Amino acid sequence: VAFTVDQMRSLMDKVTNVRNMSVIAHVDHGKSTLTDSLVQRAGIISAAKAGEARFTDTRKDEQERGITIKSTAISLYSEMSDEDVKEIKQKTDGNSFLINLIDSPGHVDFSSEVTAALRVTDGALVVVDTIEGVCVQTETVLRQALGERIKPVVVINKVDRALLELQVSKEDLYQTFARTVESVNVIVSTYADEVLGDVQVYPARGTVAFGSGLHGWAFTIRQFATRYAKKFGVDKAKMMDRLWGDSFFNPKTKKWTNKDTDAEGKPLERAFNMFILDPIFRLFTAIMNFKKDEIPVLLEKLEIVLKGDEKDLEGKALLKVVMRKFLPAADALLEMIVLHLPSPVTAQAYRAEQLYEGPADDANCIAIKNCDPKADLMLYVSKMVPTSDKGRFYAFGRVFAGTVKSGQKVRIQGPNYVPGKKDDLFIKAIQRVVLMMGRFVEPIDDCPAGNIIGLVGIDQFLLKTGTLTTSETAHNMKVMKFSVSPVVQVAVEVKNANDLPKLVEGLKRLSKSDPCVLTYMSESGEHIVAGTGELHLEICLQDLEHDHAGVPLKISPPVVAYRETVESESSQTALSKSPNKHNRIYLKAEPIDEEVSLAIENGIINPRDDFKARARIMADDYGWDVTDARKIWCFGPDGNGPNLVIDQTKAVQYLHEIKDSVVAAFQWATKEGPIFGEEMRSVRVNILDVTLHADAIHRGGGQIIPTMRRATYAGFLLADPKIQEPVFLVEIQCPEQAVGGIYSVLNKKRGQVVSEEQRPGTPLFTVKAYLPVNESFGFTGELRQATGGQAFPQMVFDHWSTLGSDPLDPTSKAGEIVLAARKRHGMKEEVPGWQEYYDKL
Amino acid sequence: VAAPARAGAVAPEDIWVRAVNTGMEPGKTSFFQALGVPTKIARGTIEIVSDVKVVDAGNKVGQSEASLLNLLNISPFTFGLTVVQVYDN
Amino acid sequence: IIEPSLKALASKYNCDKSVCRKCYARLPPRATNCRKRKCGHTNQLRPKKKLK
Amino acid sequence: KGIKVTVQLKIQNRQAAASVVPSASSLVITALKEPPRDRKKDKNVKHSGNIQLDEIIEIARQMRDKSFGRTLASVTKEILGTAQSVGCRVDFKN
RNA sequence: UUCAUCUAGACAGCCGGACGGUGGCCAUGGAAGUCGGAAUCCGCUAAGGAGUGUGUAACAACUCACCGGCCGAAUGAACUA
Ligand SMILES: CO[C@H]1[C@@H](O)[C@H](O)[C@H](OC[C@@]23C[C@@H]4[C@H](C)CC[C@H]4[C@@]4(C=O)C[C@@H]2C[C@H](C(C)C)[C@@]34C(=O)O)O[C@@H]1C
Ligand SMILES: Nc1nc2c(ncn2[C@@H]2O[C@H](COP(=O)(O)OP(=O)(O)O)[C@@H](O)[C@H]2O)c(=O)[nH]1
Ligand SMILES: [Mg+2]
Repeated sequence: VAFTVDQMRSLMDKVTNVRNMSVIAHVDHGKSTLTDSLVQRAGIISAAKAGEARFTDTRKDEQERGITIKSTAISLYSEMSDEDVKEIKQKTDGNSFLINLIDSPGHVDFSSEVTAALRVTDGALVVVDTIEGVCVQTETVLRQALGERIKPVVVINKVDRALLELQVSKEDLYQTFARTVESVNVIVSTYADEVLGDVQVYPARGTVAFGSGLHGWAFTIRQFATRYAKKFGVDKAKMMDRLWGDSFFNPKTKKWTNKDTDAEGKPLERAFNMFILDPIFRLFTAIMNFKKDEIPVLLEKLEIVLKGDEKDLEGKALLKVVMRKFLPAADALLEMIVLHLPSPVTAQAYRAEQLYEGPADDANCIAIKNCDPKADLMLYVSKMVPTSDKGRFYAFGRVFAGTVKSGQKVRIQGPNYVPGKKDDLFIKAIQRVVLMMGRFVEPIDDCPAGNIIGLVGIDQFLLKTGTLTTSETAHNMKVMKFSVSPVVQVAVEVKNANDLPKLVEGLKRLSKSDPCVLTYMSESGEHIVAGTGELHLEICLQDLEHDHAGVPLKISPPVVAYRETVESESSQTALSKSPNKHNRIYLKAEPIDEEVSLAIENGIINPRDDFKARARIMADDYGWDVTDARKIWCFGPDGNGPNLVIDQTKAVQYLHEIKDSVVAAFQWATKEGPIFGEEMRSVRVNILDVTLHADAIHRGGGQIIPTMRRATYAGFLLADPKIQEPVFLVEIQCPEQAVGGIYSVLNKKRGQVVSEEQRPGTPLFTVKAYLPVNESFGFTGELRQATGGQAFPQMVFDHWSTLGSDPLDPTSKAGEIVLAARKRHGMKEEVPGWQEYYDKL
Repeated sequence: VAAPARAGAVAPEDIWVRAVNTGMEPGKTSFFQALGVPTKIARGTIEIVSDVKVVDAGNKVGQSEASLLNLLNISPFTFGLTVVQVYDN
Repeated sequence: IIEPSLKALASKYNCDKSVCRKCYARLPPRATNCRKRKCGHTNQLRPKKKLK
Repeated sequence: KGIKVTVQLKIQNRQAAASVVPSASSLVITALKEPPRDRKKDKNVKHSGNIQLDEIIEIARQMRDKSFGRTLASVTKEILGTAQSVGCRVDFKN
């Protein structure tokens, strides 16, 4: 149907007349092709034009490659009779209905668009298969919308390839789709909330459908239950009840009996495959073998229209023509959507709460709850929707409770803005209110509570995702979720150094075009990128090479960096001198336990705090001597790290003047490291003896630099050469039907498991694990391949534990890494010892 | 008496069962799929919504069938080491 | 798609074997002597590596 | 009680939990033994024991699953020692 | 070539169970008979090894074991040529 803005906002004015939902799935289960047939049937369009076929007008260069990354809620025009709306438990009225349905690409490792489409709708369209049923990945997306609270609607798609490329049998096909139900009775029973109670979907009430995309056919139980309820003398709700379970009509005793046994023991075939699938089975061999022995004559036994160009074709293309006519696309689909998948107004009765979080019974919260479309504007862009206009970025959001207009100066706040600040709170005037339509957007003017649409010119200051509030007391909603957490790492730095400014601009532009992505800098000095999946990352990277940045970018395996530590106490007091042989600094290096060394970098012990009150903290409870803490000079590296300088001397009458000379040289030394070239950790210097010669012409600056240098250089080598390797923290949530598959990954990829736990009785477990920084480069693939995509790794950087090998040892782990680290600089290929760094007469 | 049971050795009496709740949390029902029985969920607890005539009384029993029947506490080898010959004073 | 106990009798043919450690030949589950002579009769048999 | 390889049976009546433990061989070797055989031992391995105790593990065998179906103290005259590398009591076990 | 088990009752082999203490000493994120090492026992009978492997994340469960019906009565261990 060809509408205009008034006809749009007409059905938009009607709150109970809008279907706010997306599409939960298990990968390529006819979702993109399902939506293409809906525009060709009656999908609302603009003030002109006429485009109908398949793909093309839903995906673009994604058409030549092959994928769906644009998940928008294209609203359509429904034609639901007044008799259907006769039992709908909503305050909806009319004939002309709206359908705010989002595309949403099902599969895992991309649950980014998935968790963002759930954060803007009351329900969703689940697409399971006949050749797969309710498997691992649907388990993922289904249990996902249940720990989010949404209304479930099933469509066992591809029953077309289950009777053409294969072909099933009558009553055996009963338990096929009845088993897809017993698999749905598993996801619902555990992950469904007590707030919705009895919600296990049963096509015994018209909740589960039957369809195929290239066939243009959409079937719902309620379809022939109503086109036959009257032709039997049975109740409409009791006719579909005697069509699932104890449903055997007898064309002999002519009664809908419970038990299929008779006064002999002979059975009774299903009246569902006797009045609904019996003649339906006749339609199979009807065009499959071209049996004109029924075909047109059987067409009247079913009530179908035979029009010219219909019998003008042949074969399977002919069966698609009567499939889209026996069970029309938009007709049956929009049917169950306008049936048991509500409008924001009647479904937010449970959704409203978990949406806006932080304040118990908040003021704007009760407004979003009862829903007030002219109250304090409550909006949340779950993920901006940028297009292809040289960088024309838009914002994808749910207008909970409130109106938005063209030129409204609203408070565009961010997840960092909390009532008592102004940070990310860029109260800017919106240039224009946008109205997205499937894959494109056009100019509109306003929208109310319970709608889904966008905003423009907000991109200039809003980063990642943003909440739109016009009320100041407004806190924010829940900061999304993501039980997926990015676990991909790459050294994505410049391939052409002349355009480095373009990389950092686009790194944010990646965050700009992504639900969850880490576009930070390397602690080594390169530009690190972190994605959800390998497939995922890869894509956004070529997009970083064409527009986002636009020029040659070289990706390399994640360049690493660890800490330089000591094992036992320094062997002997290391004596040092100047290139003069004048000033002589003698010292040692001692061990700092985790709780006190980690406490240095934490802030418990910080240089930007007086050494008197800081010495009290250490002395009194921790157990760090008072005079030793009132003697700590510098915190290497720079001025706050876990590599101290505690002076334990008594002589040298000129120590007080060049105190910062020892301190500043040490900040330069722990920064550009000895064993390879990076920074140390948990090593505190204990300077015991020193010598101050002639004037300051020999006491300071560069004369003192090669002194404090070889000082700790020789001391690190004496305090025992070892290294603390960087430990990662990943909590993988995966079903008990795959617990030992991840355990295989552990007994192999260093099983430093913090501990294995979860919730005795539930599916997925909470697998706490300690894993090296490099022991995680590809960890994503092995986890899911070990035990299906049932594994869900929660990434973040943890602590540093004991590394077995030794830095100065060329063939052992540590040494091999260090020797490979010096060739990473492009110079020296050896480990110089403290023998060539100790001082004697 | 006492004597519980064994699996996959004999198929003696006809396998019959009633339709009420077992009360077990949702788990071993992924095999109740691939097998084919009328099941559902009673507010979480695993409830059989029909009296099923599983297998026959005179065939080869196995691995899949013993899993669901051992969860019901059924014991077909209802017998107990008893007597044979008799002798007294 | 193959039934648990029905897929069990399918293993009694292409799973329950014993691979020769120099011939590879497909032989019996309790067999301990080769049937070909490209090795002149041997006993080096490891019950064929089945699935995990 | 016992914190290493100790069997624990949790019998609940829909929110009314009742505590009953099988008192494993592990539970009893710590049951009558003094402090160096009860707490402070995790970094230091427990393989210490020889001193005689007598008929007191006769009552302690009444707590270690009485599913052995014979004579209590006569069966532990083997159990505590060859499986219990902590305590040797009366040298007649092994 | 040396060494066993038995005809008023053996073998390969057909069929039935497979005990507990015990989820054993520790070690445990996790090893309850089956990653690991040391202990490698008797209560009781026809018998059941702190256990032959598979398979478990660990359990569970199958199953080698030991033990009873069937076995024709012999051929098994081991090497020599
Ligand atoms: C919130 O998202 C987080 C988590 O995914 C995690 O904390 C991750 O850790 C990255 C690293 C952090 C380390 C410390 C902070 C000191 C050393 C740093 C690293 C380099 O060696 C180790 C891990 C992996 C990265 C190497 C590959 C360069 C690090 C880096 O940021 O450079 O960082 C992103 C931004
Ligand atoms: N014949 C037939 N082909 C299908 C069906 N579903 C998907 N396909 C094929 O899959 C291709 C792309 O499907 P896609 O849009 O990726 O499915 P989606 O990932 O669930 O959206 C189409 O070009 C079809 O050829 C179906 O039900 N019937
Ligand atoms: Mg697609």
